[PDB]
Formats: sequence, C-alpha cells, structure tokens
Amino acid sequence: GRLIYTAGGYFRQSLSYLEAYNPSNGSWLRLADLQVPRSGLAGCVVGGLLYAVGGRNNSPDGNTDSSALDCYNPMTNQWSPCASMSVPRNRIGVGVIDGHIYAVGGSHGCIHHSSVERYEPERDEWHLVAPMLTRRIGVGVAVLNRLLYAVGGFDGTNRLNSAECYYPERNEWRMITPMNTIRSGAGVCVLHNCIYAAGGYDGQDQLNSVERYDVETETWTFVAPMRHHRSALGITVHQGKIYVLGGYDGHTFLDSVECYDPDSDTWSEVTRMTSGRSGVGVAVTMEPC
Amino acid sequence: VDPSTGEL
Repeated sequence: GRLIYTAGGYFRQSLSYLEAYNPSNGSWLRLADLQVPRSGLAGCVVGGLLYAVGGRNNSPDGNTDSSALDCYNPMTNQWSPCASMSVPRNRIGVGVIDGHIYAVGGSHGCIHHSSVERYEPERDEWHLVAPMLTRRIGVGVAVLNRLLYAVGGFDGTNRLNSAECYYPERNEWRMITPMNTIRSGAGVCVLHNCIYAAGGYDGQDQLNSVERYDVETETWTFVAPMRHHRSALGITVHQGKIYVLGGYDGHTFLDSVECYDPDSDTWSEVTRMTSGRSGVGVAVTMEPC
Repeated sequence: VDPSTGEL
C-alpha cells in the first residue's frame, strides 16, 4: 500500500507541511516538516525516496526563489539536503527518467527559465541539458515512455498553450501539438497513453477543464471537467486514477481533493486536505515508519 | 495577487 504525499504549498505564506493521504482508509498523516518553507515547488519519487525540488519561500520577511533539492526518507521520516540546482526555480516543472530527475524551467526574480537540469542521485550531481525551445514557468511536466513533456506555462509575456517534448538520446527538444486551452499552472500527469492537463489559468479565469494528449495520434481531447475550477494545483496518479489536490480558484485556496476515473470518465470528491493551499509538490511512495 | 497561484 502506497501513499499520496503533499509537500509545502501556500496559504497566507509558503508552508513547510509534509502531509500524506492514504486512499485505502481516507486518513491523513502529518510528517517531518520541510527544513525551509516553499511553494511553487515540484515533488517526485526515485528509488523509494521523496524529493522536493525548487519552488519559492514567499514569506513576510520576503520572497526567496529556491535552487534547493531535498530528500525525504519514509524509513526515518527525516529530510536530508542534496546538491542544489545551478539556478533558483520558482513554479518549477519536474519529471523522472531512468532514475534521473529533470528540473524544467521555472522563474528566478523577474527572469523566466528555458534551461533544464538533470540530477544524478547516486553521484549526487546536477548538470544542465539542452534548454527548452521556450521560456516557461508555471509549466506542467510529465514523463511517458521515457520521454519528457513540458506543457503550458508563462514565458513572461503570454500564458502558453504550446508544449514540447525532450528526447534524451538526442538531448533535443521538439514542439508538439499545442493544447486547445491556454494553461498556466495546471496539473500535468501521465495516465496510460496520455499526458493530462487539468485546470490552470488561461489569463482570464482558473480552469476546471481537463484535456489529454495521445502520443500516438498526437492530438488533445477534452475529458470530463473537474468539479472545482483550480489553478496551481497538485496532481498525481495512483492506481489508475488522477488525483488533484487543492489549488486556487480565484476566491479561495481549495482544500478539496478530486479523483478522476478514466473508465467512467468522471470526477469525485474523495477527501479534503487538513487545510486549503496552492502550489504544493505532490508524489507517491511507500508509507512512513 | 497572482491570478495563477493566488500568491500575494
């Protein structure tokens, strides 16, 4: 039995909460807080360990974009610092391939990244790889068939609907079919043969629409929309289902957690986080202790 | 307020 981990986030100020949800009994667990508060970060799992990457600490004492990478061990319930990225990345995108972590775009100060970095766990090192064709922050990133996808985001001027794909063996980026909707800060994940883009901000209102890209047919298609509209949401897949946690709808920071079942193409409210928030890194791994 | 995230 695995769990859904939610790290950091934002509600009134960046939070350092590490909470976990168990789909089996619907309960939550609070774990060791993050050493430093952060939101706009990305989470991911490698070799059973949880990684909190980038983000920003939006506090009263001031904003501080982070280039930190920290590891959380369910076995000990403790956070250990790792090699830091060559640059701070707020509202970062993250994906994993062959046990390697890819940090995509994000922002630093008023600058929007197009750069990308790859982290080697065993050697504990980061190295820059080919930069995206576009500068993107608030970008959603997912990995399918060992290929990395960068969807939507913001290049400083316009919210994007475009997306591209990175092919490791060639260290090159290639644009792909753009989405039907301009999406910034959407939850992007992979389920079966599709890359999902849920919610986000199109420059006018937080979205509740969800579209998926078929790598084969190379086209996007709208599926059942989520109950709530939500941007800067946490997302992840668990036992053939999409889970979207929190986010901002333009009025309040949501605490609702919706679940998507492809079979019946329907969403359901499955639980609520201990409290509403946005920009939280999400990932799945073994339960603690 | 940031429309996309709701952050101040």
